[PDB]
Amino acid sequence: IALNDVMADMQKASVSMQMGIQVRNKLVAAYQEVMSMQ
Amino acid sequence: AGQLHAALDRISDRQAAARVQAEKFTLGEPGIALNDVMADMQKASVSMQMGIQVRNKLVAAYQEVMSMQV
Amino acid sequence: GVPGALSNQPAPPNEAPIATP
Amino acid sequence: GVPGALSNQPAPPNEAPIATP
Amino acid sequence: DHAIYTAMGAASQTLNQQAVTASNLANASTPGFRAQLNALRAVPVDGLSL
Amino acid sequence: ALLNIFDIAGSALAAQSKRLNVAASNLANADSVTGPDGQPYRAKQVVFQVDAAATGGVKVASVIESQAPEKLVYEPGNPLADANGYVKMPNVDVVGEMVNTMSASRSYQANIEVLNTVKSMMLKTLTLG
Amino acid sequence: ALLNIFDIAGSALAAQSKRLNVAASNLANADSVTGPDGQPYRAKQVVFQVDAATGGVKVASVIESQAPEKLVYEPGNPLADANGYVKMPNVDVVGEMVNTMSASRSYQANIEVLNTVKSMMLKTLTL
Amino acid sequence: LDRLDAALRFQQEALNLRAQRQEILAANIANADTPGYQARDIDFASELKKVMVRAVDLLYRVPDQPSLDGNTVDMDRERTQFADNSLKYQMGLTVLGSQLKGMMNVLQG
Amino acid sequence: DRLDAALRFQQEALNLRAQRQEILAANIANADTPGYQARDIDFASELKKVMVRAVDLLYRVPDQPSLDGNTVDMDRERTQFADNSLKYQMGLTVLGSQLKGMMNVLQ
Amino acid sequence: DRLDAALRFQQEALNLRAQRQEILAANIANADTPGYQARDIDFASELKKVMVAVDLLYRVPDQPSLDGNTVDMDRERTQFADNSLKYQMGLTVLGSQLKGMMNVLQ
Repeated sequence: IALNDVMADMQKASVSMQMGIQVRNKLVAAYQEVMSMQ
Repeated sequence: AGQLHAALDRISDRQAAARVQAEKFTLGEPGIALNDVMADMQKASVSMQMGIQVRNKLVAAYQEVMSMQV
Repeated sequence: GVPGALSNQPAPPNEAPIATP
Repeated sequence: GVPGALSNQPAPPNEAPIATP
Repeated sequence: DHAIYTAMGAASQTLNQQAVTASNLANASTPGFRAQLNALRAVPVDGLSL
Repeated sequence: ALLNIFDIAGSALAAQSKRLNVAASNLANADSVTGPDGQPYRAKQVVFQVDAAATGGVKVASVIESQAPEKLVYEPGNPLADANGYVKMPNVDVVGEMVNTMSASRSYQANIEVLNTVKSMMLKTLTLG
Repeated sequence: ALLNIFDIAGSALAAQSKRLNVAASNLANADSVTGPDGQPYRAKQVVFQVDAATGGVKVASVIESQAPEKLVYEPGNPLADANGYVKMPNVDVVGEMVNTMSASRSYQANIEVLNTVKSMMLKTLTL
Repeated sequence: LDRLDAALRFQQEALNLRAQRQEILAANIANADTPGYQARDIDFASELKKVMVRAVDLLYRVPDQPSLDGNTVDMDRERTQFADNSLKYQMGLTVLGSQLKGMMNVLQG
Repeated sequence: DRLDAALRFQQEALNLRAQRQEILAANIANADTPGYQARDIDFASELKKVMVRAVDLLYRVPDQPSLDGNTVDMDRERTQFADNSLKYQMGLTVLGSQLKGMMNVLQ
Repeated sequence: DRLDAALRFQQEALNLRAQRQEILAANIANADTPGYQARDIDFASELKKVMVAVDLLYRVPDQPSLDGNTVDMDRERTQFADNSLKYQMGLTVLGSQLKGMMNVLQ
């Protein structure tokens, strides 16, 4: 295996984790706002 | 999820072996050519750097995943 | 090929004989 | 002009004949 | 980088020629002795480039 | 993976160190005679091979005695003199040994520089993030 | 750009190495009156060229010198002609001595230029 | 296999090619004194194109000047190529890092 | 266009410095070839032309004759090379400072 | 504790190398005094004993001299160079180990 390859894999994992976390947080914030509003 | 434990044990064993070889060479008995010891020292340093980078990356990911707001 | 370039065929061996037959 | 400056025209060749024809 | 090899080969052959000359000079009084002529010989390496 | 360069350069350093050691021993024992058990000393050389495991580093297969003619000195006044009063002297070329020493030193320095460069590049890759 | 600097300096280094090798070979064979095929050894020199504007240097070819061949008189050698003359190489000594120094100095200057440009490029990389 | 994957793969494979060429250069500079050795190098442009289209075939460099021992490595040219390839690898690494940081900065707030 | 032109001035200055560096390195590497004429570019005039815009290089006057026809003088070329390197690094520093300030404004 | 134990061997090797350097300097400075015996220490045994004042023993004379001095210049110079290089190597190893231990805290 290659050091550049493992670094790129770590970067990919970090970026995907950020994307998923941001999408989930936006969605749950929208749902919470909907629940709060009558 | 003990694979990180196995990896850290392996890198610690590598650097400990490098230290043991360095001590054996400094003991003044001929088994080392002053090149293998230095190469092993460099490899151990690089492996330890990789391990600490992995630790930093993993703890940052844990911090981010804990920072969620349900 | 020009010197220092790339090529697909290995160079022939060097002989340097003392005296040709 | 002054040596070390910049001029557009090139330099004529330098000839040092052994004997004048 | 390999000109060092040509120079050292020339030096070694010069030493050999010096040894031959010293051998000729040493036995300068033996009866019926024939001198040992010597002359450097050139060998060109060549092929596919310069 | 860029890590095998360390193995390649380590093998190269080992080979150059062994070549330098052999050359230095030859220079030291150039004038030596009557080695242990009576056999005269013979000049030794190394052999470099590729440690293929395609392309790879250089290892030393073995050490071989040079087959150059063995020198003789006429000295009947010596217990080692043969039937013709000749003492055997090893075939060592001082110029050749010195050139080997210099070339080995230069190659060793070049390889350690390669090692340092690869170390720097790998540290940069580590600190990519 | 600066990538062409590596090509230019590499070409200059190669040309200087060829010139140094030629000078060393001439000095080594300066007193070798024979050849493997019987022809006398003759001094050789490289020819420089500019490889197309401006650019680096290249070695077009190695040519034999046209200077007259020094010849000595000794009938003993079979190589002697009808008049007993054999042809020693017509290679100057002091010329090669100064060529070696000039080639080494040019080599050092070119490698210093290459190192300086590499450092400048590394510093540019972190703009 | 969409977007981010290929967008960063075009540079990741370039870095891999630079690393492999660096390894080959290190091998042929470490083996620079073995008699009868052949200098080995690859054509980076063609290799990168072939990799992108989807084992590397290594070509032989034409000798600069002959030697009796049969070795055809040229030390100064090899050192120049090594330095150039190292600089190119660093340039690729830094442009990849800058691009990745720019991508990551979007996922803020 | 605004940011583009403001950065473009220094970018063009840096590019011109790089090209002049290339020419200087070429005529230093080619300093031992008969029949060669030293070349250089008028940096100030060229930059002024480019700012309102394939470079027009011109010969350099010799200082002492040589039989082989070489006009490049090593000491002058080395001094010019050092001056150009320092100017290049100065322009790099100025450009980096401007970019860093522009980035820091957004923070 | 653990930090001291991780560096005790390298530190003691450095100290013993310094002491042997001082011994070599003394017995190369006394190269002309008659009746002075060469001195040196057994590095391996000293290091093993200290890791588990300083013991020193006389050197075997090389060639006899009428005055009585028994120091050989070339041998002393070779020993001096070897000890200096090994001291430098020990210092480098200690510095690298400390740099790694410092780096692990970030």
